[PDB]
Amino acid sequence: PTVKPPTARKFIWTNHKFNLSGTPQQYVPYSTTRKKIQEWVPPSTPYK
Amino acid sequence: GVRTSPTGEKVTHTGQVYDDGDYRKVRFVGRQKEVNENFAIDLIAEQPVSQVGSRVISCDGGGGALGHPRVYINLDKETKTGTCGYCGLQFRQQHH
Amino acid sequence: LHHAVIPHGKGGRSSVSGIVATVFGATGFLGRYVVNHLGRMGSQVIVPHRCEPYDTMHLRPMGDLGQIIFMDWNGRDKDSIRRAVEHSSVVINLVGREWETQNFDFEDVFVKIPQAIAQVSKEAGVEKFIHISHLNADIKSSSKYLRSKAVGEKEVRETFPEATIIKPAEIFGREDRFLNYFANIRWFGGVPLISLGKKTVKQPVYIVDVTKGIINAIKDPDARGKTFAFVGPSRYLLFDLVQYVFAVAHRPFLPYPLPHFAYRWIGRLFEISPFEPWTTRDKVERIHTTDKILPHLPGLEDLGVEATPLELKAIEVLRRHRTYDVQPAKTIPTS
Amino acid sequence: TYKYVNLREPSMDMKSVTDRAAQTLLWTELIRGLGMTLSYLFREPATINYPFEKGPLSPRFRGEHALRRYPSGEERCIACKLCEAVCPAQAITIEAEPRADGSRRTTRYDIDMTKCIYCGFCQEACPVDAIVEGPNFEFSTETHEELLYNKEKLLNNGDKWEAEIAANIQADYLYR
Amino acid sequence: TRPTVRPRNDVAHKQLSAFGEYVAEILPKYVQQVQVSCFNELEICIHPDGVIPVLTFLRDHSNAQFKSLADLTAVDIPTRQNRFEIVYNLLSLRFNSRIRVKTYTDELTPIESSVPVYKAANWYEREIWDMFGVFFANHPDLRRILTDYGFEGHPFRKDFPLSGYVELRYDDEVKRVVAEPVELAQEFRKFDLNSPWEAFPAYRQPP
Amino acid sequence: SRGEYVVAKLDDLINWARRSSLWPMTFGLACCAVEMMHMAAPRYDMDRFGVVFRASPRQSDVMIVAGTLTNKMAPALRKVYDQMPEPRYVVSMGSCANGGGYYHYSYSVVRGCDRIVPVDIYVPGCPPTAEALLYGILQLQKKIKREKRLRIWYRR
Amino acid sequence: ASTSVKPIFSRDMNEAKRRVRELYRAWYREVPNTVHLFQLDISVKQGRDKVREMFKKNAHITDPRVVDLLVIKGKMELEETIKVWKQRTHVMRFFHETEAPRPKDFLSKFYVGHDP
Ligand SMILES: NC(=O)[C@@H]1CCCN([C@@H]2O[C@H](COP(=O)(O)OP(=O)(O)OC[C@H]3O[C@@H](n4cnc5c(N)ncnc54)[C@H](OP(=O)(O)O)[C@@H]3O)[C@@H](O)[C@H]2O)C1
Ligand code: SF4
Ligand code: SF4
Ligand code: SF4
Ligand SMILES: [Zn+2]
Repeated sequence: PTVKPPTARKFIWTNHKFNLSGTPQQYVPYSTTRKKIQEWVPPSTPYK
Repeated sequence: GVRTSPTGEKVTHTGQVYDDGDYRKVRFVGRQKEVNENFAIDLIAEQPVSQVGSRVISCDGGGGALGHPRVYINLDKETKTGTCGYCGLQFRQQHH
Repeated sequence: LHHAVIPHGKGGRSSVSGIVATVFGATGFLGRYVVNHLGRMGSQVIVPHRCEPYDTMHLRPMGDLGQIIFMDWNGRDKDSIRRAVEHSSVVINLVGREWETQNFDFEDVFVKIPQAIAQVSKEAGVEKFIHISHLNADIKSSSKYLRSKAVGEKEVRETFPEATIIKPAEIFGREDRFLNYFANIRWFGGVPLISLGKKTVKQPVYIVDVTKGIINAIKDPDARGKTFAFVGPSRYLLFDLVQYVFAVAHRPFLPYPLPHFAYRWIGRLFEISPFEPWTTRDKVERIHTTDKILPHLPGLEDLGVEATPLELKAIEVLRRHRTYDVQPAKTIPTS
Repeated sequence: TYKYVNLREPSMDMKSVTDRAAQTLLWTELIRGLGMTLSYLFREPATINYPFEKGPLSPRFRGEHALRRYPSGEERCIACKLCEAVCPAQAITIEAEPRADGSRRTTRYDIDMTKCIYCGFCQEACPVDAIVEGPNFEFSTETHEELLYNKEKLLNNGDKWEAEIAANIQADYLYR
Repeated sequence: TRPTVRPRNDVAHKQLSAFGEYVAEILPKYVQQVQVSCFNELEICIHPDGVIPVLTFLRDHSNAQFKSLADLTAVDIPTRQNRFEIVYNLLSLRFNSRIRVKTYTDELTPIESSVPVYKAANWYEREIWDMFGVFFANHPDLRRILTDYGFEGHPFRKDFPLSGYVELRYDDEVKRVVAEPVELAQEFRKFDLNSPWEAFPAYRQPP
Repeated sequence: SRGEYVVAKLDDLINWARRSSLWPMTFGLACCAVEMMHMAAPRYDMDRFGVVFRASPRQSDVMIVAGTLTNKMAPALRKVYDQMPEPRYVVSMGSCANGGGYYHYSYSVVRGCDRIVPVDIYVPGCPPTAEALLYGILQLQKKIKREKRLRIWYRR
Repeated sequence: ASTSVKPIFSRDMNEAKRRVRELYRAWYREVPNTVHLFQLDISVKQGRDKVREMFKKNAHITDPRVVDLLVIKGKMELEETIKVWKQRTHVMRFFHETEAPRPKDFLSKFYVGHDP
């Protein structure tokens, strides 16, 4: 890299992180899509 | 960019965040929620609108064969710009 | 409430049962069956553990991916308790030690810790709370184990009024210390007993029966604020029960009397070990204590569980004790 | 054409018979074997000093999957699901919707790294060089869940390794 | 020539066509159809009763000498009365040629075991019974070969689900591996890939 | 010297002894065993880290599940895990052992060896390179280095 | 010709029933050995009840060929048990000890889910 350094881009990490498995910084999977079915919310005022 | 919800949890670029009462927030206890800080929607909005002097322009995304399939964009409408369907770059026709 | 967790599926490993359970003390004998049953039906189980993570590895296969979450907690740290229960809908307290350590005595594990768990659960908004007492809990008993059970059972009933308290007899199973306890005495020549095992009646219950009672108490709305007594279907004298154990294990049985004060002297000697004592002065009191009869309390039959006789499954526990048919013991008819 | 491997006739003259008798009694051919193992003792071993030395790889190495961007920061993936359709193990799950600005983008991009066979068919089928198999092969985890990647993880890997992924692609795109 | 098209070999095609008639003339009792494909492969379609006569003739006759059983398998076509199609692939080292012999059966009709002719058929027929459920009569030792002990069903049938009906798991309560109904955290995604436009007019079936 | 200091040192000694003498039992079931054999080959020479090439099931400290685990084979894999003296760790090598892999949806395949035995390290790849497997073993050593059995015992 | 079907072993239901009883006798006498070799926790009575239950399911059959396959499969299943090709897990898969009882009535099925 001293002779042929990599192309610089703003989004590339400036600090490199080693393998984080087993530490509090570890990756945890989750769904990235929002809720599909919106449920009906009952009215908050008595019907009678 | 990343804007935290009223419970301390970051919202991803897809808008996903666990509601306050959701039990699935437990998986992050003692660990972290992986969120990418470089939102592509905001980054592509920082790119200047290229000014070109022809009705039709071509975009391959840059880099020749390392980009996206070359497409041709029409610039006859002066109210809006010509947006590439692949890379999001915007083009405008110079004063005509 | 906008909605509950809305169970989905067929009730298998990959299904969603809608139970989010924080099982305290899940790394013991009784806990390893609660997590197994909760995980078999697809339940999110949080397992706060005090031990090394190597000792929780037997729990990981019990649930699907992400259905078992392990957290650190300290019995004297309310903040760590809060982290483990603040997202659950049921909290199960299985914390208990059969001997006093240098740091935790019977007061801490049976009064302070259950009360701390019960209080934080109420503040956190937990709906269900299951507390495991002992059947022979009594504030006027020779066993400090049982006295602290009664004191702790009362504070849970006060801090968390809508708490289901389970009061089981001595539980027998593969990893128990009841039938495995009446098999390690052969290493010392004979089987010493108080009053030759006479005058003591015991009503042991099966581990799976206790496990199914806890599971059915979670899913039963008519179990909130109710105290259950889980007991077996038959009552045995402590002499004929121990005789049956040695008959299943095919080992010589030499029962001889031993005065109570002497049984305590040998019990004290075993308390010097820094590991799980073979027997302690408190254990001897419980073994010879007579299982109480509480007809006013509900039992397994109410929750929908048929108590399993000790005869159909004593071979399962005691198979490992053989070297290289048996007549059932004498039951006590109900008058 | 063919050749015989074991069709020789041992000569039965006195000298040849005594040569085989010396071989039987004096273990000549067994000592000849000890010579070969002795020679290897004095050769330089082929072992490398991992992790301080690493085995040689090539730009084509198929390692950890990753999602890339354009030089502007915009994601390359436009939710075409060709990687999902080609993936022989069905390891890719994709969902997409029109973004706020109207672009075609994914709202889910999961690769189950425990279903994946690291075949590389995804990076071949992608028309915008979005999903690639990077050069990292050291990402073993302590749990099964850590190998279920989502879009956030895959984008982070791209931002992490873009310096090396770009140079590998630059050195191999002319063979593709 | 054409760089991208497979060249044809009319000599082998003619030779195999003549040999197909040769077998059909010598075993009229069993041969039901003979065909040679465009890539010079000969198929002899026979009645299931002719398994031992036809194979024995092909193995022993001086002009055939098909002394090797390359492969023995089956195909499930549920639309036919006889679902299963038993395929014998034979090799002749004397004449450097191959022949394919096909018969048919159903779930309940057995076929005569070919072990008397080719000893190699012993394990191939165990696999057909195990995966397809075809029963071979007079097989010296017929039983499952590939599937687990006690496995119900015949996986390679077209109506058997891909993931099966049961799955294994270790249960800590019973201290053993158990079998339970199959639940999938992610269901296999069925892709409809067929194109609505005809691709090969040469195979257009008459309406 | 305080008790918390003696116990801290004894943990290091036993942790050092166990991670410096990891004898693996390899379940070579499918292709991933060939990459496991390449870790023993001169290029990487697992034996120089203290990891003996082949060890009997009653001498082994870690089981490497290298290859597809089918239903027919699952009972025999559990039978070998139960007979392994403790401490015992399990390493899942490759996608087939990890989560089913190419054959996830097969009627005869256990969708992950982690529903038959507990797993300590997951090594991804089809197959993981001999170097990627060596990274897992070295990652198991660091995991054993963080154990605090004696320290946790002293606080009971 | 439509019903002129080649037989497997039996030419009529009378012969097929003969093979079933012989198969049943073989299974009945094997259970006490199976419960001993495999160290099963069940009793001989429970094992023989399962053997009885398995035969009762296929009691409505009236096709000798179908009965021949059931006997053929039954003998194969018995062979695996006698020779100890099976293991304790395979012998205990006839009892479904870890599958929670599933409701059979309409109301109980109605509460849990959508399956009929
Ligand atoms: N076993 C029986 O016969 C009976 C009969 C009637 C009543 N009980 C009570 O049920 C609870 C479960 O006890 P157990 O599982 O049978 O036995 P243990 O192996 O001792 O389980 C104890 C678990 O709780 C943890 N634990 C103990 N002390 C502490 C402490 N100070 N801090 C945190 N946890 C503690 C323990 O964890 P670990 O030390 O093993 O890591 C176990 O997980 C019990 O109340 C019985 O009295 C059963
Ligand atoms: S490498 Fe192959 S199997 Fe893995 S995600 Fe890419 S296309 Fe799918
Ligand atoms: S990664 Fe590439 S192939 Fe896959 S959906 Fe995105 S653009 Fe299409
Ligand atoms: S993970 Fe890949 S290399 Fe390993 S057994 Fe499966 S297919 Fe073979
Ligand atoms: Zn573009």
